[PDB]
Amino acid sequence: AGNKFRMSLGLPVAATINCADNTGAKNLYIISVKGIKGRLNRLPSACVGDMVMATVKKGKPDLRKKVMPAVVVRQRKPWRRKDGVFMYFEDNAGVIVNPKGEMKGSAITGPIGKECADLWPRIASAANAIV
Amino acid sequence: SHRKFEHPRHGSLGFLPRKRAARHRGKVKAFPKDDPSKPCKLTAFLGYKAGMTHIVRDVEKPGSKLHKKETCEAVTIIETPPMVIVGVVGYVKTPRGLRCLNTVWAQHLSEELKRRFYKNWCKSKKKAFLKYSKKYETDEGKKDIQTQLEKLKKYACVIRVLAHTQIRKMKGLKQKKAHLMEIQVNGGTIAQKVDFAYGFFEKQVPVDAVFQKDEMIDIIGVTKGKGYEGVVTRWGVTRLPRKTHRGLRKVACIGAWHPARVSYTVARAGQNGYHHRTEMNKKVYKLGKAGQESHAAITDFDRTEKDITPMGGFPHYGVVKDDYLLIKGCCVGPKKRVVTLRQSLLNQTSRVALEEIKLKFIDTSSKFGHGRFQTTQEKQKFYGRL
Amino acid sequence: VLKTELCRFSGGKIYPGRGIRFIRSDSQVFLFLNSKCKRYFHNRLKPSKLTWTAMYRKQHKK
RNA sequence: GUCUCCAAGGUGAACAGCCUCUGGUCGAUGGAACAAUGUAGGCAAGGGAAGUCGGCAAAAUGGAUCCGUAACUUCGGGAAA
RNA sequence: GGCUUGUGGCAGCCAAGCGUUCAUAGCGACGUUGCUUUUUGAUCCUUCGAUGUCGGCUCUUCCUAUCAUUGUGAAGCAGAAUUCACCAAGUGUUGGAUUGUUCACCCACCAAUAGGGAACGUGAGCUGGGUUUAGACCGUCGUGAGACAGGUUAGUUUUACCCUACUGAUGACAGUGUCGCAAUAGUAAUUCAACCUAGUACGAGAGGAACCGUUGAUUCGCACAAUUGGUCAUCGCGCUUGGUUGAAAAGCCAGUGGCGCGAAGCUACCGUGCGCUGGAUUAUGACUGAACGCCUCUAAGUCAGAAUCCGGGCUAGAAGCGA
Ligand SMILES: [K+]
Ligand SMILES: [K+]
Ligand SMILES: [K+]
Ligand SMILES: [K+]
Ligand SMILES: [K+]
Ligand SMILES: [K+]
Ligand SMILES: [K+]
Ligand SMILES: [K+]
Ligand SMILES: [K+]
Ligand SMILES: [K+]
Ligand SMILES: [K+]
Ligand SMILES: [K+]
Ligand SMILES: [K+]
Ligand SMILES: [K+]
Ligand SMILES: [K+]
Ligand SMILES: [Mg+2]
Ligand SMILES: [Mg+2]
Ligand SMILES: [Mg+2]
Ligand SMILES: [Mg+2]
Ligand SMILES: [Mg+2]
Ligand SMILES: [Mg+2]
Ligand SMILES: [Mg+2]
Ligand SMILES: [Mg+2]
Ligand SMILES: [Mg+2]
Repeated sequence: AGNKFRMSLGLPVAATINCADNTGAKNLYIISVKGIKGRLNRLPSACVGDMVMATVKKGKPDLRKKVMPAVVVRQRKPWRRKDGVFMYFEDNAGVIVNPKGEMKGSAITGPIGKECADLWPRIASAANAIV
Repeated sequence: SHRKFEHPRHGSLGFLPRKRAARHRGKVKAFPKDDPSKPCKLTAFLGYKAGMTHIVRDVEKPGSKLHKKETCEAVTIIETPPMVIVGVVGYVKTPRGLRCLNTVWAQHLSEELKRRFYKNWCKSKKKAFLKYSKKYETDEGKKDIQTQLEKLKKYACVIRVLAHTQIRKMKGLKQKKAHLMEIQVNGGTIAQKVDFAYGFFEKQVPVDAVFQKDEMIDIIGVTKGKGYEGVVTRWGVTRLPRKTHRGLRKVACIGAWHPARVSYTVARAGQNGYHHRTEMNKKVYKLGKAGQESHAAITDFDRTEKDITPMGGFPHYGVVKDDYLLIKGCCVGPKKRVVTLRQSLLNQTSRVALEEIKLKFIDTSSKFGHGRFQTTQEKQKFYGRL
Repeated sequence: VLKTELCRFSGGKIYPGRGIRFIRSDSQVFLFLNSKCKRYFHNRLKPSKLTWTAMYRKQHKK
């Protein structure tokens, strides 16, 4: 197909989101967003399907006190689909991945957005329900 | 010393001064280049902003994620009744630029057009063009008119027609004073241009004679007025901290010590809105012709019998009954504002410009609220009153 | 034929280019006609107790 | 800024706040409009201190009834934890 | 601020040497010529009947000694990457932890996170954390009052209605009105990713591009409200506390009593639409062609040539003008 269309950003830096993967982390604390060139005073922000740098605040000791990549799979901020329907999730969630985009865990606890599944084949394969 | 951090400047210096436009009707600043190998054809048109709705269509764009998928897009409806041609103007090429050489008017002028020449039409004696009209009654007068047209053919380099809107056809507008504009004639020789203009005297020119579906056009008009405005909203400067003595909606430093003057590049509070603008590349999604089955909002997919006008009428505008253009996106000005339509000055070869759009659904629900019905009959059936 | 969705709160008719979609934590998809229905749903108001909803009318045989 | 006497009804623990009766009073130069900037008072989707020297300001909590309450302690407290 | 430039910073010249050989791809010891005033000094010319004294925040503009981006020459340039140099200041140069900090040091993103001026830009623009009054504590010094290029805590930021500048607003421009021309001034677009090219060129392997084309995105600019979101004194409807009108019904008071929903208008990268192409040329590479019978991009003549300049387009429209 083509390329992802822009969607409303609702997770600026310092946002804490649930961890939907099986790694053992409970939440993800976003410290930066990949691909952001930015502007003065503007906080980098991520959306569903974006890759971010995050740390684990609650979880196994092995996962804490370090920086790892993560991909956002759910967001509460509504965004507009090309068909005109605005949609949103119940919570904010993400999954830990390696820089190549491979999931560190093996399963996803809840649903994931279609954009993230289209962008990341491994996450889609590990997902239960898309949208 | 150098500014601590770099960010782009607020606002554009290319739309200076941010003053009230010296006009209410959009002015065509540059007409499309004339190619004499094509048939004579008009280059511009006058319309009226009726309102906005949204449409759904299947997108044909290979390589795009929307390929063979539905997309919802906002559109603007512009009512474009046929224009009446009432004169011809010819200009001469000179070292100082184009100079108007002579103007020839038609014998009969409607009251709507003549209203444009008065400030108080009702109180006046209505003498405009009365002696000019008599030139068509005497043989020497017609001979003189033909001589003027011959001179226009001989000496003119660009030919423009004088056309005015039939404004009283849109009762939603409370205006009987028609809008008059000069529309350039492109194509053919100068004599051909003059003959084309003269043959249309006291005759209507439909909008489809200038534009067509899927064509990219430009819209010229005056933006919505907002009056006196501060820098934060007028220019987009950032707010100062909460604890700023004497207000925070300001530019903190309006200049350095030297030069010892405030420069034109610093944001200042002033008039906002009511500015002349020219917007490019507005695609035409449909051309509704009155009483031709194209005026209705019925599509191939949706066969519901309904008109373009939404339930309860177009807010602040009225009911669209004449020809209209459905343009993708938004256009300048508030509702009822007269907008000038301009043929593209560029060569449209891009895939987007060449795309053949097929409308699938046109929303006609009430825009004065969260409209849930497409037709009044549907609502009446829903509530058991039909 | 035009394809249409239904609001899960008011049972109303939703036409193309409109509607609000809410995805619950259990992957349940809720589609609302307008902001009124969405706000009432998130306020935990039961549609069957609101007179104007389709569910109420069906339950009361209106 | 300047001492003191009298002190109704309702709500409510309450000469708290809010409304009312007796008594007093509408005295603060008036009219039109509703630009910017201000002063005073609110709200704001997603994020939640990333702002800032600093959580400044604001928000959050708040009454009553029942359950329950850690370290430490001068054994009295902490505690409305 | 002014003179100067020791000191700081930035360049050049010679060529002993380094660079598997080879002074000059890339460097340049011993010496030696310069430039700059974002270092610090030297001085004391201006200001002591007062020019508000650090830093940060905001905002504009300017410079090049160019970090990235456009176009090029060179290499100890196979590719990839890198390095040296040339036109080049059009565009951009970020989010954070500690510190009052300038400075510094780390985390992160990015094409890049270059260096600087504008009275060490900017306090009747803010702030006041630091320095730098009066309170107070510590250490050292002093017999003492007290001191301290040591540390600590608390400590009032005044005035614009004048002139100019700037932003917009009337008016003037020799009847009135309509439609127009037009000097001149301003100006704007920017960068990145993905697919294909292609696991191809190149390379023993390892590794590993690019043009065209397609689809998106970043920053910025101008508008707009069909949808979503925000906003309530629609005081629009409903609910509800206390009081009050004998009760019911119906209202009122608590400066918007409070709550839920809330149309309209306004409004957000929190929503949507749009954002442009002819000429002349820089560096460079070349054509024909002497000087100089050969050679030579140059001397005469000529060509291609850029995020460059000009025009066009867009904004305004002059003691300018036409029909
Ligand atoms: K960045
Ligand atoms: K500065
Ligand atoms: K701000
Ligand atoms: K903080
Ligand atoms: K600090
Ligand atoms: K020096
Ligand atoms: K001195
Ligand atoms: K002095
Ligand atoms: K700072
Ligand atoms: K104090
Ligand atoms: K005249
Ligand atoms: K120009
Ligand atoms: K609207
Ligand atoms: K609204
Ligand atoms: K030659
Ligand atoms: Mg900042
Ligand atoms: Mg800079
Ligand atoms: Mg509406
Ligand atoms: Mg009681
Ligand atoms: Mg060598
Ligand atoms: Mg240079
Ligand atoms: Mg620059
Ligand atoms: Mg002693
Ligand atoms: Mg110019």
